[PDB]
Amino acid sequence: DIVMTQSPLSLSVTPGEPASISCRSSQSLLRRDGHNDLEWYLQKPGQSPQPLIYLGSTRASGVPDRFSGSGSGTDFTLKIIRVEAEDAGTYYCMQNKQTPLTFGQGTRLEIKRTVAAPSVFIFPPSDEQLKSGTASVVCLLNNFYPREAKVQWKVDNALQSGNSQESVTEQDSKDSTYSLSSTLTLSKADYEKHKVYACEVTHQGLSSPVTKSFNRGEC
Amino acid sequence: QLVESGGGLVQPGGSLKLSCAASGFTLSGSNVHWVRQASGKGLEWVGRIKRNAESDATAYAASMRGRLTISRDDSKNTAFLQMNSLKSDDTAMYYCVIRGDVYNRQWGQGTLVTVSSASPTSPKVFPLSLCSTQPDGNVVIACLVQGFFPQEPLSVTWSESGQGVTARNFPPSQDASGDLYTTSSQLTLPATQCLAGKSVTCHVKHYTNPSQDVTVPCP
Repeated sequence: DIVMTQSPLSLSVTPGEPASISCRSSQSLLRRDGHNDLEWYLQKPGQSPQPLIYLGSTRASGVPDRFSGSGSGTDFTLKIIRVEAEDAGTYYCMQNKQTPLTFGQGTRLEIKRTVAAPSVFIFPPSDEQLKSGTASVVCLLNNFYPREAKVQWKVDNALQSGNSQESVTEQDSKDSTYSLSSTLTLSKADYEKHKVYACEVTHQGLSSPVTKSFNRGEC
Repeated sequence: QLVESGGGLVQPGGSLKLSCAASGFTLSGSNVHWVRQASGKGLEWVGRIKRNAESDATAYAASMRGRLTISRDDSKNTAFLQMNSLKSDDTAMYYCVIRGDVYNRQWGQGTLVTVSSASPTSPKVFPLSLCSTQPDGNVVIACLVQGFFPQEPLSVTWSESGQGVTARNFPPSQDASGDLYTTSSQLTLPATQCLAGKSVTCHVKHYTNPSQDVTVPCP
């Protein structure tokens, strides 16, 4: 099976700057007609892959003039002249020389926008959930850049090393920001034995950590 | 354009038949490939069926030890992927990809296949309100979507939309123990569209279980 290896595996490029992605195949993809059996796909967050380049250099239908493909045989390059917010996603090279069709590992392109601190929101357990004997505290972080954010849960000011789970959205295609949801899940018994519930957020765009908190039942 | 269906939760050793229906163009003039993606990974070619002109010749990835069958219904304008003796590692988003006759290099929207012996678990959906003061002129409300299986498909929609309305959905994350997943959905809307006394609804569609409509009061 033809092996496709992409390089680098991730990029963080400032808008307006160029970017390039390397693709090396284990076998030649050079055809008898001269062209190369190499394709490039972009997979934007939440979408299915979309063609960019085919036959080594042919820019697909509606693909901006800013995307270019070059190279021959076993070495190829996707170039983006000036990176934009909408270029965020994972790029894949694909060989269509022989079956199995093989793809590269994928290179994630992050758009390196200006620092943006998150808006933090804390949500206490609803009485509906408390009835069932479980208590979840929700801490939401909105529209921040860079992705590095640290969320620390404090119960009566004592730090938690467990009981929490989080998820981060993929980079927004329009504003280049991330959003995060952190959930602290306690038992009702534990929740009823403590009073102060807080999530402390440390991010580059903040002067010092932001704490959002509430007192149980004082809502 | 390219509508996919047939996906679902199946027990290991089970069977599934995936459909790739072209809507508003012929499929017979093109070759149909099937490509998969396990959540958080790259692309893996599954197989292809050649055009009626190339006598519907089939080719499959050797790793899928004769467990797949790619066929086509030229009268129904649909291509299929029948998968048998399903393995846990067959869990992925499956895409059909068109080759040759235009729409060339186009991918379907994908259909999800989850292979697990774990039983489906409906989410525990709860309204979330801020304990604090609201941001000036905006209302921030959320819904906790807790302890569900499979992780996808899961969709959350709100009873308010439009100008100044932003819904934020987060990827599910695995719970501390067991096979369950949790996420939340946040709604930001003008205070005017969420006046005191009014309530709003978050509609949670999970896998094949009946949808849940949860009431969230305006502040």
